[PDB]
Amino acid sequence: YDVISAFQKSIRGSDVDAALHYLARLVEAGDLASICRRLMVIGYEDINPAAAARTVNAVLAAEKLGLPEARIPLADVVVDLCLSP
Amino acid sequence: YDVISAFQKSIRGSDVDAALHYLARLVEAGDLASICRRLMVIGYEDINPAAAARTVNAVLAAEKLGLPEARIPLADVVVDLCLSP
Amino acid sequence: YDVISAFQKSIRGSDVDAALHYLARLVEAGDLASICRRLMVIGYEDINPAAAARTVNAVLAAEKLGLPEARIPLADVVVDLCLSPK
Amino acid sequence: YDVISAFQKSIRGSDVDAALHYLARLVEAGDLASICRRLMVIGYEDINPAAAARTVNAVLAAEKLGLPEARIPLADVVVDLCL
Repeated sequence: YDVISAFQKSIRGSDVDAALHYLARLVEAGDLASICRRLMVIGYEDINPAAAARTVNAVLAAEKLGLPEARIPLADVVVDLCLSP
Repeated sequence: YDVISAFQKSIRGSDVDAALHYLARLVEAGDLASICRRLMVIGYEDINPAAAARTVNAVLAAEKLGLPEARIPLADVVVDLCLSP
Repeated sequence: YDVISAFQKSIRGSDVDAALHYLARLVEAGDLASICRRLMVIGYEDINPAAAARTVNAVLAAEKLGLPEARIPLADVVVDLCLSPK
Repeated sequence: YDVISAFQKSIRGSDVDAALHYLARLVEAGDLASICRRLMVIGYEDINPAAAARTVNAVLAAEKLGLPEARIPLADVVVDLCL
C-alpha cells in the first residue's frame, strides 16, 4: 500500500470519486513528476487511443502550469481516464 | 478588474469579439506566457476533451513561433474555446 | 517572389502537386526551421481545428527526425493541409 | 537483415506478434531513440492522419518515461499501427 498505487487502482476500477480524493492528496504533497508519469502509464497501459494520446497533452499542460494550477488538467485527465472503456 | 481576467471572463462568456479585443492587447503588450497559461486553464477547466487537448498544440505553436506570429494560433484557439460548449 | 511564399500560396490554393514540388526544393535547400514555422502559420491561419493541431505533431516529428527524414511528416502535412477545408 | 528493419517490415505487413517480438528485443537492447525514429517514419510514411499524429504523443510519453516503462506507449503504437 501507497497512495500512488491506490490512485492507479482506483482509475483502473473506474472510480472517479476515489481517484480525485487521491489526486488531491498527491497534488497537496507536490510531486508532479510521479503523478504525470503514472497517468501516462495508465493512459497507455490500462486505457481508447485518442484518450491515451490526450494524457500527454494534459501532462504537458500540467508541467507548463506547474502546481497548484496543474491540478486542473490532471483532474480532467483522471475523470477522462476513469470514464473510458 | 484586470485585462487578463477580463480576457478569461470573455471566453467563459462565449464572447469572441471581446476575447479577441483583449487578446490583441495582451499581444501588443508582449505577455505571451500569461495568455498561454490562461488558455490552458480555461481549456481544461471550462471545457469537448479534444478541444481541451488542442489548446496545448496551439500553445506549443505559439511558443515555437514566438511573438508576433504566435498571435495566429492563439486567436484560433480563443475562437475555438469561445464557440465550444 | 520567393519559394517559401509560393509554397504557402500553393497550400492556400489546395494544390497538392505544386506544394510538394516546392517542399522537395525546400527540403533539399535544408532550412527546416523556416519550413516548420511556415507550416504552423499556414495550419493556424488558412485552415478544420484537428488539422491545425496536427501540424504541431508533424513539426515535432520533423524536428526529432531532422533532415533528410523530416520530409516524411512534412509531406504528409502539406497534403493534409492542401485537402483540408479552409 | 537487422532487427530494426525487420521490426519495420512486420509493422508494414500488419503482423502484431512479430512486431511485438521485435519491440521486446529492441527494448532489451536499450536504444529508445531508434525505436522512436522508426515509429514516427512508419506512422507518417506508411499511414489515418490522426493515427500519424498520435504516434508523436506516444513517442513523447516514451521519452518522458524512459525505458523500461517506455515499452508501454511503444507497444500501444506498434499495435495501433499494425491495424
